[PDB]
Amino acid sequence: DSYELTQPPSVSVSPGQTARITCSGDALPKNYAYWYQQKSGQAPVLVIYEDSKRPSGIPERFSGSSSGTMATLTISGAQVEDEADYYCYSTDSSGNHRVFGGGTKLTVLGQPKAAPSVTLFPPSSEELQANKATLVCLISDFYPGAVTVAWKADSSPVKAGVETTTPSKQSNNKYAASSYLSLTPEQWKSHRSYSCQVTHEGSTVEKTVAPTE
Amino acid sequence: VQLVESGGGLVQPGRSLRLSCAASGFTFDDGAMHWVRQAPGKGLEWVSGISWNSNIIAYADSVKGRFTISRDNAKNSLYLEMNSLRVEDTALYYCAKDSPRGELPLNYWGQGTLVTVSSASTKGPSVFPLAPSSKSTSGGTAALGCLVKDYFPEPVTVSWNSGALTSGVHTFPAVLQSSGLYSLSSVVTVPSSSLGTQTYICNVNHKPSNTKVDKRVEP
Amino acid sequence: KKQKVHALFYK
Repeated sequence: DSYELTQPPSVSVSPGQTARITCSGDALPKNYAYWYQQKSGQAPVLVIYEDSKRPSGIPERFSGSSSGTMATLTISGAQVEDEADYYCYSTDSSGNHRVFGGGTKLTVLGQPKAAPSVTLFPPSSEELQANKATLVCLISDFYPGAVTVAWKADSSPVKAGVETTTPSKQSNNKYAASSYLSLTPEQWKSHRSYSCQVTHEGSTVEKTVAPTE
Repeated sequence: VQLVESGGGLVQPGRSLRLSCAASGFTFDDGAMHWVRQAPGKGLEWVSGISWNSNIIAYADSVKGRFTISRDNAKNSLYLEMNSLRVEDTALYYCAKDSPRGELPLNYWGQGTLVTVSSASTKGPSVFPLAPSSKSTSGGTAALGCLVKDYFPEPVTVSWNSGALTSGVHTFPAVLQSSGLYSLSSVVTVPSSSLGTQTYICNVNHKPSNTKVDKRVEP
Repeated sequence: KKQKVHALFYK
Protein backbone atom coordinates (compact mmCIF):
# COMPACT_ATOMS: atom_id res chain seq x y z
CA ASP A 1 0.00 0.00 0.00
CA SER A 2 0.98 3.67 -0.32
CA TYR A 3 0.52 6.91 1.60
CA GLU A 4 -3.12 6.81 2.65
CA LEU A 5 -6.02 9.20 3.24
CA THR A 6 -8.80 7.56 5.25
CA GLN A 7 -12.49 8.43 4.78
CA PRO A 8 -15.68 6.86 6.15
CA PRO A 9 -17.17 4.64 3.43
CA SER A 10 -20.67 6.09 3.92
CA VAL A 11 -22.40 9.09 5.50
CA SER A 12 -26.14 9.76 5.47
CA VAL A 13 -27.94 12.99 6.29
CA SER A 14 -31.58 14.13 6.24
CA PRO A 15 -32.34 17.10 3.98
CA GLY A 16 -31.59 20.34 5.81
CA GLN A 17 -29.23 18.69 8.30
CA THR A 18 -25.47 19.15 8.41
CA ALA A 19 -23.22 16.53 6.83
CA ARG A 20 -19.60 16.10 7.88
CA ILE A 21 -17.12 13.98 5.95
CA THR A 22 -13.71 13.40 7.48
CA CYS A 23 -10.37 12.66 5.83
CA SER A 24 -7.46 11.54 8.01
CA GLY A 25 -3.88 11.70 6.79
CA ASP A 26 -0.50 11.92 8.54
CA ALA A 27 0.78 14.68 6.25
CA LEU A 28 -2.26 16.97 6.47
CA PRO A 29 -0.62 19.39 8.95
CA LYS A 30 1.89 20.29 6.20
CA ASN A 31 -0.09 19.67 3.01
CA TYR A 32 -3.38 21.13 1.80
CA ALA A 33 -6.53 19.07 1.42
CA TYR A 34 -8.79 19.28 -1.63
CA TRP A 35 -12.28 17.87 -2.08
CA TYR A 36 -14.05 16.51 -5.17
CA GLN A 37 -17.72 15.72 -5.67
CA GLN A 38 -18.68 12.97 -8.11
CA LYS A 39 -22.25 12.15 -9.06
CA SER A 40 -23.16 8.85 -10.73
CA GLY A 41 -22.19 8.80 -14.40
CA GLN A 42 -20.30 12.10 -14.15
CA ALA A 43 -16.70 13.26 -13.86
CA PRO A 44 -15.57 14.69 -10.51
CA VAL A 45 -15.88 18.41 -9.70
CA LEU A 46 -13.60 20.39 -7.37
CA VAL A 47 -15.64 21.75 -4.43
CA ILE A 48 -13.00 22.82 -1.87
CA TYR A 49 -9.33 23.72 -2.37
CA GLU A 50 -6.49 24.61 0.00
CA ASP A 51 -8.33 23.20 3.05
CA SER A 52 -11.08 25.82 3.15
CA LYS A 53 -11.43 27.78 -0.10
CA ARG A 54 -14.47 27.50 -2.35
CA PRO A 55 -14.23 27.69 -6.15
CA SER A 56 -16.69 29.92 -8.03
CA GLY A 57 -20.03 28.22 -8.64
CA ILE A 58 -19.88 26.17 -5.46
CA PRO A 59 -22.72 27.00 -3.00
CA GLU A 60 -21.84 28.62 0.33
CA ARG A 61 -23.26 25.63 2.23
CA PHE A 62 -20.01 23.82 1.36
CA SER A 63 -17.10 24.50 3.68
CA GLY A 64 -13.80 22.90 4.60
CA SER A 65 -11.44 22.78 7.55
CA SER A 66 -8.25 20.99 8.55
CA SER A 67 -6.81 20.48 12.02
CA GLY A 68 -3.93 18.19 12.89
CA THR A 69 -4.21 15.00 10.87
CA MET A 70 -7.87 15.44 9.94
CA ALA A 71 -9.58 17.42 7.19
CA THR A 72 -13.35 17.84 7.17
CA LEU A 73 -15.81 18.70 4.43
CA THR A 74 -18.96 20.20 5.89
CA ILE A 75 -22.24 20.64 4.03
CA SER A 76 -24.56 22.77 6.16
CA GLY A 77 -28.21 22.35 5.24
CA ALA A 78 -27.73 19.41 2.89
CA GLN A 79 -29.84 19.47 -0.27
CA VAL A 80 -30.85 16.39 -2.27
CA GLU A 81 -28.65 17.52 -5.18
CA ASP A 82 -25.67 17.15 -2.81
CA GLU A 83 -25.97 13.37 -2.88
CA ALA A 84 -22.72 12.17 -4.42
CA ASP A 85 -19.42 10.44 -3.74
CA TYR A 86 -16.87 12.75 -2.14
CA TYR A 87 -13.10 12.36 -2.32
CA CYS A 88 -10.37 14.11 -0.45
CA TYR A 89 -7.05 14.63 -2.24
CA SER A 90 -3.61 15.61 -0.95
CA THR A 91 0.12 14.95 -1.17
CA ASP A 92 2.83 13.88 1.26
CA SER A 93 5.55 16.39 2.17
CA SER A 94 8.15 14.81 -0.12
CA GLY A 95 5.76 15.23 -3.05
CA ASN A 96 6.35 11.57 -3.91
CA HIS A 97 2.65 10.71 -3.71
CA ARG A 98 -0.56 12.38 -4.76
CA VAL A 99 -3.41 10.35 -3.35
CA PHE A 100 -7.19 10.35 -3.10
CA GLY A 101 -9.05 9.07 -0.08
CA GLY A 102 -11.12 5.94 -0.65
CA GLY A 103 -14.23 8.07 -1.10
CA THR A 104 -17.38 8.62 0.92
CA LYS A 105 -20.86 7.88 -0.40
CA LEU A 106 -23.03 10.74 0.88
CA THR A 107 -26.70 9.86 0.88
CA VAL A 108 -29.17 12.68 1.36
CA LEU A 109 -32.05 10.60 2.65
CA GLY A 110 -35.09 10.56 0.38
CA GLN A 111 -36.93 7.57 1.83
CA PRO A 112 -36.81 5.59 5.08
CA LYS A 113 -33.71 3.58 5.85
CA ALA A 114 -34.27 -0.05 4.88
CA ALA A 115 -32.51 -3.23 5.96
CA PRO A 116 -31.46 -5.67 3.25
CA SER A 117 -33.34 -8.80 2.27
CA VAL A 118 -30.76 -11.58 2.26
CA THR A 119 -31.04 -15.03 0.70
CA LEU A 120 -28.25 -17.58 0.74
CA PHE A 121 -28.35 -20.52 -1.67
CA PRO A 122 -26.20 -23.65 -1.31
CA PRO A 123 -24.50 -25.35 -4.28
CA SER A 124 -27.05 -27.11 -6.49
CA SER A 125 -26.91 -30.85 -7.17
CA GLU A 126 -26.36 -29.97 -10.83
CA GLU A 127 -23.29 -27.84 -10.06
CA LEU A 128 -21.82 -30.56 -7.85
CA GLN A 129 -22.33 -32.97 -10.77
CA ALA A 130 -20.16 -30.63 -12.83
CA ASN A 131 -17.47 -30.94 -10.14
CA LYS A 132 -18.03 -27.38 -8.95
CA ALA A 133 -19.60 -25.61 -5.98
CA THR A 134 -20.73 -22.04 -5.49
CA LEU A 135 -22.55 -20.45 -2.58
CA VAL A 136 -24.71 -17.50 -3.59
CA CYS A 137 -25.55 -14.66 -1.19
CA LEU A 138 -28.10 -12.25 -2.68
CA ILE A 139 -28.72 -8.91 -1.02
CA SER A 140 -31.51 -6.57 -2.05
CA ASP A 141 -33.80 -3.67 -1.14
CA PHE A 142 -31.36 -1.90 1.18
CA TYR A 143 -31.00 1.85 1.72
CA PRO A 144 -28.66 3.67 2.03
CA GLY A 145 -26.62 1.81 -0.58
CA ALA A 146 -23.65 0.67 1.47
CA VAL A 147 -23.02 -2.85 2.70
CA THR A 148 -20.19 -5.19 3.66
CA VAL A 149 -20.15 -8.96 3.34
CA ALA A 150 -18.13 -11.59 5.19
CA TRP A 151 -18.15 -15.40 5.03
CA LYS A 152 -17.56 -18.23 7.48
CA ALA A 153 -16.84 -21.93 7.16
CA ASP A 154 -18.39 -23.36 10.30
CA SER A 155 -17.32 -20.70 12.82
CA SER A 156 -14.12 -19.60 11.06
CA PRO A 157 -13.77 -16.60 8.72
CA VAL A 158 -12.99 -17.38 5.08
CA LYS A 159 -11.79 -15.00 2.36
CA ALA A 160 -10.46 -17.33 -0.35
CA GLY A 161 -12.86 -17.87 -3.24
CA VAL A 162 -15.01 -14.85 -2.33
CA GLU A 163 -16.21 -12.43 -5.02
CA THR A 164 -18.53 -9.56 -4.07
CA THR A 165 -20.15 -6.86 -6.21
CA THR A 166 -20.36 -3.19 -5.34
CA PRO A 167 -23.92 -2.03 -4.58
CA SER A 168 -26.05 -1.04 -7.56
CA LYS A 169 -29.18 1.10 -7.55
CA GLN A 170 -32.44 -0.77 -8.20
CA SER A 171 -35.38 0.63 -10.16
CA ASN A 172 -37.07 1.42 -6.81
CA ASN A 173 -34.09 3.51 -5.61
CA LYS A 174 -33.02 0.93 -3.05
CA TYR A 175 -29.84 -1.07 -3.67
CA ALA A 176 -28.72 -4.60 -4.54
CA ALA A 177 -25.47 -6.55 -4.24
CA SER A 178 -24.32 -10.14 -4.42
CA SER A 179 -21.50 -12.24 -3.05
CA TYR A 180 -20.25 -15.60 -4.24
CA LEU A 181 -18.09 -18.16 -2.48
CA SER A 182 -16.47 -20.72 -4.78
CA LEU A 183 -15.49 -24.05 -3.23
CA THR A 184 -14.62 -27.57 -4.29
CA PRO A 185 -17.39 -30.14 -3.76
CA GLU A 186 -15.15 -31.82 -1.17
CA GLN A 187 -14.82 -28.58 0.82
CA TRP A 188 -18.58 -28.04 0.74
CA LYS A 189 -19.33 -31.57 1.95
CA SER A 190 -16.60 -31.51 4.62
CA HIS A 191 -17.93 -28.62 6.74
CA ARG A 192 -21.01 -28.63 8.96
CA SER A 193 -22.13 -25.30 7.52
CA TYR A 194 -21.18 -22.12 5.70
CA SER A 195 -22.47 -18.63 6.46
CA CYS A 196 -22.83 -15.27 4.75
CA GLN A 197 -22.82 -12.21 7.05
CA VAL A 198 -24.26 -8.99 5.68
CA THR A 199 -23.66 -5.72 7.52
CA HIS A 200 -25.75 -2.62 6.86
CA GLU A 201 -25.76 0.47 9.09
CA GLY A 202 -24.03 -1.47 11.88
CA SER A 203 -26.57 -4.31 11.74
CA THR A 204 -25.26 -7.73 10.73
CA VAL A 205 -27.55 -10.52 9.56
CA GLU A 206 -26.14 -14.03 9.21
CA LYS A 207 -27.61 -16.67 6.90
CA THR A 208 -26.36 -20.25 7.00
CA VAL A 209 -26.58 -23.31 4.77
CA ALA A 210 -25.48 -26.91 5.26
CA PRO A 211 -24.84 -29.85 2.92
CA THR A 212 -27.12 -32.04 5.05
CA GLU A 213 -30.10 -29.77 4.37
CA VAL B 1 -13.53 24.49 -22.77
CA GLN B 2 -13.39 20.74 -23.39
CA LEU B 3 -11.22 17.68 -22.77
CA VAL B 4 -11.97 14.55 -24.82
CA GLU B 5 -10.20 11.22 -24.24
CA SER B 6 -9.73 8.36 -26.69
CA GLY B 7 -7.62 5.27 -27.27
CA GLY B 8 -9.07 2.96 -24.63
CA GLY B 9 -9.85 -0.62 -25.57
CA LEU B 10 -9.69 -4.31 -24.76
CA VAL B 11 -6.24 -5.90 -24.56
CA GLN B 12 -4.60 -8.97 -23.05
CA PRO B 13 -2.16 -8.63 -20.13
CA GLY B 14 1.35 -7.71 -21.25
CA ARG B 15 0.14 -5.74 -24.27
CA SER B 16 0.07 -2.00 -24.94
CA LEU B 17 -2.31 0.89 -25.52
CA ARG B 18 -1.88 4.60 -26.19
CA LEU B 19 -4.47 6.98 -24.75
CA SER B 20 -4.96 10.47 -26.14
CA CYS B 21 -6.70 13.56 -24.81
CA ALA B 22 -7.65 16.44 -27.09
CA ALA B 23 -8.05 19.83 -25.44
CA SER B 24 -10.18 22.64 -26.85
CA GLY B 25 -10.83 26.22 -25.81
CA PHE B 26 -7.80 26.69 -23.55
CA THR B 27 -5.35 29.59 -23.77
CA PHE B 28 -1.63 28.86 -23.36
CA ASP B 29 -1.17 28.93 -19.56
CA ASP B 30 1.08 26.98 -17.18
CA GLY B 31 -1.54 24.47 -16.00
CA ALA B 32 -0.26 20.94 -15.54
CA MET B 33 -2.21 18.08 -17.10
CA HIS B 34 -2.95 14.72 -15.51
CA TRP B 35 -4.34 11.24 -15.98
CA VAL B 36 -6.64 9.93 -13.24
CA ARG B 37 -8.27 6.51 -13.35
CA GLN B 38 -11.25 4.83 -11.71
CA ALA B 39 -12.09 1.13 -11.66
CA PRO B 40 -15.82 0.27 -11.90
CA GLY B 41 -17.51 1.01 -8.56
CA LYS B 42 -14.21 2.04 -6.97
CA GLY B 43 -12.27 5.19 -6.10
CA LEU B 44 -10.15 7.73 -7.95
CA GLU B 45 -6.42 7.17 -8.44
CA TRP B 46 -3.93 9.72 -9.76
CA VAL B 47 -1.81 8.03 -12.48
CA SER B 48 0.54 10.57 -14.04
CA GLY B 49 1.09 14.27 -14.59
CA ILE B 50 3.09 16.60 -16.82
CA SER B 51 4.01 20.30 -16.64
CA TRP B 52 3.02 22.85 -19.30
CA ASN B 53 6.40 22.62 -21.05
CA SER B 54 6.81 18.87 -20.39
CA ASN B 55 9.91 19.60 -18.28
CA ILE B 56 8.43 17.91 -15.20
CA ILE B 57 6.81 14.47 -15.22
CA ALA B 58 5.66 12.14 -12.45
CA TYR B 59 3.99 8.74 -12.03
CA ALA B 60 2.12 6.78 -9.41
CA ASP B 61 4.28 4.05 -7.86
CA SER B 62 1.90 1.44 -9.31
CA VAL B 63 2.64 2.42 -12.91
CA LYS B 64 6.25 3.63 -12.78
CA GLY B 65 8.36 1.90 -15.41
CA ARG B 66 5.31 0.89 -17.45
CA PHE B 67 3.46 4.09 -18.37
CA THR B 68 4.84 7.11 -20.23
CA ILE B 69 3.16 10.51 -20.35
CA SER B 70 3.77 13.12 -23.05
CA ARG B 71 2.22 16.33 -24.31
CA ASP B 72 2.32 18.21 -27.59
CA ASN B 73 0.79 21.65 -27.18
CA ALA B 74 0.97 22.30 -30.93
CA LYS B 75 -1.65 19.57 -31.43
CA ASN B 76 -3.47 20.42 -28.18
CA SER B 77 -2.97 16.80 -27.17
CA LEU B 78 -1.98 14.81 -24.10
CA TYR B 79 -0.91 11.15 -24.34
CA LEU B 80 -0.46 8.14 -22.10
CA GLU B 81 1.54 5.22 -23.47
CA MET B 82 0.66 2.16 -21.41
CA ASN B 83 2.99 -0.80 -21.74
CA SER B 84 3.11 -4.15 -19.92
CA LEU B 85 -0.56 -3.78 -19.03
CA ARG B 86 -1.97 -5.68 -16.06
CA VAL B 87 -5.51 -6.77 -15.23
CA GLU B 88 -5.56 -4.26 -12.35
CA ASP B 89 -4.93 -1.41 -14.83
CA THR B 90 -8.55 -1.91 -15.95
CA ALA B 91 -10.37 1.37 -15.37
CA LEU B 92 -11.99 4.44 -16.85
CA TYR B 93 -9.14 6.86 -17.58
CA TYR B 94 -9.77 10.58 -17.25
CA CYS B 95 -7.62 13.39 -18.46
CA ALA B 96 -7.65 16.51 -16.35
CA LYS B 97 -6.12 19.97 -16.23
CA ASP B 98 -5.15 22.37 -13.44
CA SER B 99 -5.96 26.06 -13.31
CA PRO B 100 -2.85 28.30 -13.58
CA ARG B 101 -0.15 27.76 -10.93
CA GLY B 102 -2.04 24.69 -9.71
CA GLU B 103 -4.33 26.80 -7.56
CA LEU B 104 -7.35 24.71 -8.57
CA PRO B 105 -5.89 21.26 -9.20
CA LEU B 106 -7.85 18.99 -11.55
CA ASN B 107 -10.21 21.88 -12.29
CA TYR B 108 -11.18 20.53 -15.72
CA TRP B 109 -12.02 16.91 -16.54
CA GLY B 110 -12.85 14.86 -19.61
CA GLN B 111 -15.51 12.15 -19.83
CA GLY B 112 -13.07 9.23 -19.67
CA THR B 113 -11.93 6.42 -21.95
CA LEU B 114 -12.43 2.79 -20.92
CA VAL B 115 -9.44 0.45 -20.67
CA THR B 116 -10.09 -3.25 -20.17
CA VAL B 117 -7.21 -5.65 -19.61
CA SER B 118 -8.38 -9.26 -19.70
CA SER B 119 -7.04 -12.72 -20.49
CA ALA B 120 -10.55 -14.10 -20.97
CA SER B 121 -11.90 -15.70 -24.14
CA THR B 122 -15.49 -15.96 -25.38
CA LYS B 123 -17.33 -18.51 -23.26
CA GLY B 124 -20.96 -19.44 -22.77
CA PRO B 125 -22.34 -19.76 -19.25
CA SER B 126 -23.19 -22.85 -17.27
CA VAL B 127 -26.62 -22.41 -15.71
CA PHE B 128 -27.64 -24.00 -12.42
CA PRO B 129 -30.98 -23.96 -10.60
CA LEU B 130 -31.26 -22.24 -7.24
CA ALA B 131 -33.98 -24.35 -5.67
CA PRO B 132 -36.57 -22.90 -3.28
CA SER B 133 -36.58 -24.41 0.20
CA SER B 134 -37.83 -23.66 3.71
CA LYS B 135 -34.78 -21.42 4.11
CA SER B 136 -35.64 -19.27 1.09
CA THR B 137 -39.28 -19.16 2.23
CA SER B 138 -41.01 -16.62 4.50
CA GLY B 139 -44.26 -14.67 4.79
CA GLY B 140 -46.04 -16.90 2.29
CA THR B 141 -43.40 -16.22 -0.36
CA ALA B 142 -40.43 -18.24 -1.58
CA ALA B 143 -37.33 -17.20 -3.49
CA LEU B 144 -36.00 -19.38 -6.30
CA GLY B 145 -33.52 -18.61 -9.02
CA CYS B 146 -30.84 -19.46 -11.52
CA LEU B 147 -27.09 -19.09 -11.25
CA VAL B 148 -25.49 -18.03 -14.53
CA LYS B 149 -21.85 -19.00 -14.11
CA ASP B 150 -18.56 -18.28 -15.87
CA TYR B 151 -19.30 -16.41 -19.10
CA PHE B 152 -17.51 -13.82 -21.23
CA PRO B 153 -18.08 -11.18 -22.43
CA GLU B 154 -21.09 -9.35 -21.05
CA PRO B 155 -24.02 -9.25 -21.47
CA VAL B 156 -26.50 -12.01 -20.73
CA THR B 157 -30.27 -11.70 -20.54
CA VAL B 158 -32.59 -13.78 -18.39
CA SER B 159 -36.32 -14.35 -18.69
CA TRP B 160 -38.66 -16.67 -16.81
CA ASN B 161 -41.23 -19.01 -18.37
CA SER B 162 -40.47 -17.61 -21.84
CA GLY B 163 -41.43 -14.11 -20.71
CA ALA B 164 -44.75 -15.09 -19.13
CA LEU B 165 -43.37 -14.55 -15.62
CA THR B 166 -42.26 -10.98 -14.91
CA SER B 167 -43.64 -10.06 -11.50
CA GLY B 168 -41.14 -10.57 -8.69
CA VAL B 169 -38.18 -11.09 -11.02
CA HIS B 170 -34.85 -9.62 -9.96
CA THR B 171 -31.77 -10.17 -12.09
CA PHE B 172 -28.64 -9.02 -10.27
CA PRO B 173 -25.67 -7.26 -11.85
CA ALA B 174 -22.82 -9.62 -12.67
CA VAL B 175 -19.66 -10.12 -10.65
CA LEU B 176 -16.31 -10.12 -12.44
CA GLN B 177 -14.22 -12.99 -11.07
CA SER B 178 -10.44 -13.32 -10.78
CA SER B 179 -10.58 -15.75 -13.71
CA GLY B 180 -11.77 -12.89 -15.90
CA LEU B 181 -15.17 -14.56 -16.30
CA TYR B 182 -18.51 -13.13 -15.17
CA SER B 183 -21.30 -14.68 -13.11
CA LEU B 184 -24.76 -13.45 -12.18
CA SER B 185 -27.97 -14.64 -10.55
CA SER B 186 -31.62 -14.10 -11.33
CA VAL B 187 -34.23 -14.70 -8.67
CA VAL B 188 -37.98 -14.63 -8.60
CA THR B 189 -40.15 -14.34 -5.51
CA VAL B 190 -43.29 -16.46 -5.82
CA PRO B 191 -46.13 -17.65 -3.59
CA SER B 192 -45.00 -20.66 -1.55
CA SER B 193 -48.32 -22.34 -2.37
CA SER B 194 -47.32 -22.34 -6.05
CA LEU B 195 -44.22 -24.50 -5.60
CA GLY B 196 -46.04 -27.80 -6.08
CA THR B 197 -48.22 -26.63 -8.95
CA GLN B 198 -46.43 -24.04 -11.09
CA THR B 199 -43.48 -24.87 -13.34
CA TYR B 200 -40.59 -22.39 -13.23
CA ILE B 201 -38.03 -22.29 -16.02
CA CYS B 202 -35.32 -19.72 -16.48
CA ASN B 203 -34.29 -18.78 -20.02
CA VAL B 204 -30.74 -17.50 -20.34
CA ASN B 205 -29.44 -15.89 -23.52
CA HIS B 206 -25.74 -15.29 -24.12
CA LYS B 207 -25.62 -14.03 -27.70
CA PRO B 208 -21.87 -13.29 -27.71
CA SER B 209 -21.17 -17.05 -27.58
CA ASN B 210 -24.38 -18.02 -29.40
CA THR B 211 -25.55 -19.97 -26.33
CA LYS B 212 -29.07 -20.30 -24.90
CA VAL B 213 -30.03 -22.28 -21.81
CA ASP B 214 -33.39 -23.33 -20.36
CA LYS B 215 -33.29 -24.66 -16.81
CA ARG B 216 -36.23 -26.00 -14.84
CA VAL B 217 -36.12 -24.96 -11.19
CA GLU B 218 -37.85 -27.40 -8.85
CA PRO B 219 -38.30 -27.43 -5.04
CA LYS C 1 2.14 27.67 4.79
CA LYS C 2 1.23 24.18 3.57
CA GLN C 3 2.29 22.51 0.33
CA LYS C 4 -0.13 22.58 -2.60
CA VAL C 5 -0.96 19.18 -4.06
CA HIS C 6 0.65 19.74 -7.49
CA ALA C 7 3.50 22.00 -6.31
CA LEU C 8 6.19 19.90 -8.04
CA PHE C 9 4.78 20.78 -11.48
CA TYR C 10 5.26 24.53 -10.94
CA LYS C 11 8.67 24.67 -9.25
